[PDB]
Amino acid sequence: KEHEHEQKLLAREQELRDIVANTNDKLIDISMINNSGIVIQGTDLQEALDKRQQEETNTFTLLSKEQLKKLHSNILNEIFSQSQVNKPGPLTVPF
Amino acid sequence: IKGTIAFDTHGNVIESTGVGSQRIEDIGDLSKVTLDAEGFAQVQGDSLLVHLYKRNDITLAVYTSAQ
Amino acid sequence: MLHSKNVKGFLENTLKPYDLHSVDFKTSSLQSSMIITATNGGILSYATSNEINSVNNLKMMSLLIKDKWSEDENDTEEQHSNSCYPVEIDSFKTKIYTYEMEDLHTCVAQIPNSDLLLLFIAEGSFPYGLLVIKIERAMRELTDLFGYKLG
Amino acid sequence: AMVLLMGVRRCGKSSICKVVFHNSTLIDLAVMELPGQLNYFEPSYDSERLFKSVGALVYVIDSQDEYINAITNLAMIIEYAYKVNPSINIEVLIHKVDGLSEDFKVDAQRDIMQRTGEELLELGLDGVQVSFYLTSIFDHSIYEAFSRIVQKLIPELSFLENMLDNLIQHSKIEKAFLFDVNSKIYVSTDSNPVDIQMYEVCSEFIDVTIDLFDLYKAPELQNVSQLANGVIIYLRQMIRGLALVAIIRPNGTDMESCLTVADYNIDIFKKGLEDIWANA
Ligand SMILES: Nc1nc2c(ncn2[C@@H]2O[C@H](COP(=O)(O)OP(=O)(O)O)[C@@H](O)[C@H]2O)c(=O)[nH]1
Repeated sequence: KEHEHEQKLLAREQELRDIVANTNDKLIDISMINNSGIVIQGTDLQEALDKRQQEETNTFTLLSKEQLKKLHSNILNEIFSQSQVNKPGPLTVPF
Repeated sequence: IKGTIAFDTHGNVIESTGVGSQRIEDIGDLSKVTLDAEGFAQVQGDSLLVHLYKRNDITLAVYTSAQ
Repeated sequence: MLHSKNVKGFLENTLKPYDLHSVDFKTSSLQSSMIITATNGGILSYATSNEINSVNNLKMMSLLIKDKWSEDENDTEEQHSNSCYPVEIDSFKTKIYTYEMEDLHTCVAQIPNSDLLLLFIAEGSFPYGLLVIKIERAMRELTDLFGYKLG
Repeated sequence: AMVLLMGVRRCGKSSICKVVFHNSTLIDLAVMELPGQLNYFEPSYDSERLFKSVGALVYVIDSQDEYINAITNLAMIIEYAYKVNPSINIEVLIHKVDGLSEDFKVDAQRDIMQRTGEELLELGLDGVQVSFYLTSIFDHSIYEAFSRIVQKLIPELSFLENMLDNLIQHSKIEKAFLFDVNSKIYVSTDSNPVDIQMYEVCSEFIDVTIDLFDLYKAPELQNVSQLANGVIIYLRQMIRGLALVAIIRPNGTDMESCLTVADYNIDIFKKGLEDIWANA
């Protein structure tokens, strides 16, 4: 039965070394914070271009006004209306 | 009307609806299309008619079926 | 001085999503909305749409965003960048920078003539233009915090 | 891992217990004191299970009184303790050494060691190693002695040493101790030497934490104490009664950035410590 305990101790040694390696792999230094490179400038068009690059000529040919003029203004107004945020009071209090 | 795409002079999407929700990559092309004094334009591509309106430096593109 | 409750309410209100009615276009809420410092990048105030681990991760993300923003604020070359949206409200000039953090859209804007920053983080499906409009209209209502410096 | 305290009457066992454990395997359990007077030991008086249930036997010798008879009694105890169980670690504390010189202390420890070795040679015991610690209540010595005794009864010592060394190497930590909330018996540290002054700083930090928390109760212990030179002292409660106190140096960096990276690293370390059942 002690040989089974020896095998259990070997498995425990492997498990503890795996635990040490796992908790060693998540250590982040300040050099990793300063030079991470994760925070990169991204635009919608560049994100779409990267999506098409990972997934994978002048298509457009040059040839109502009231409806489009109404809908564009209404969409802009509905965008600007929900962005209006009213504070619940003063932000800075005096003495 | 099949969908709408709202983007400023930088071309960043403000809204993407309909087929235009999956047709973003043409925006970089559509920045090279001239407009008129009123801002209205009708450009045909991929068997679709795109109506462009530029107001306050924001171009809105509306997709309509050619047929 | 400062008031944490009113700033907390403001940051919670800036987590409100958009529900357009003329065009059926529902948008999710922002992942986080916070106000940080322009010197060390730590969290002054914060708010989440939906505990200690997420707070530490948000502090790390704020530090990373300020670390990326510090070099951008001190660089004058390639100033005509497509991701920069410098707006001037009430004769106060500022620069707004957008960034992609893997699957997250992070928009930061320095509060003009002050040592503070406002940061909005949303999911990858969130449009950048709506974020720019959101942060512009948020900075429009923050006139009381203008000219505030750390002691 | 229950440790048994043994010694002559009026040697100080109760006082040591009161000072340390009053102010399972790893927690400061209710230890067993055993007043052993000079007598003839009864052969196998149902004491085999008792000494088989003791992880490590601790003997207390008063340095003020004569101790040759005490060493003889200790050898008599070891004579059956090692026979019953060949895996018991044997510990001897030379207690009440506050009013002695350094040369006298070293000579007394050498004399005690030589006498114990000669008596064990006479009794024929071989392969036994008895450790000796100069302890006193009025200083840090008893805490360090119990720290070594407890460390001898944790089988995961080297893995905790590696975990703390990796945590220190990646957080600019000067010195990190894994204390227990009671008895101030530090369980693990790094490969750096245990400085006495830093140990006392961390222990009195534990005391300040617990007292200030107990002053305001009835509504996870965390502490950041920053000094004038930027050196910070950090406390975070680990699983069960364990807690982590780290002296971290800024090295001319941002205080809040260092605090954030230390918090993230220590939370990762606690998540790793959750997997191993080192608690309790
Ligand atoms: N000066 C000094 N006196 C000690 C120390 N430890 C114990 N004593 C003395 O020992 C007495 C207590 O012994 P006690 O614990 O009751 O003995 P026990 O009941 O046999 O364990 C006290 O009166 C102390 O004066 C020590 O470290 N320094």
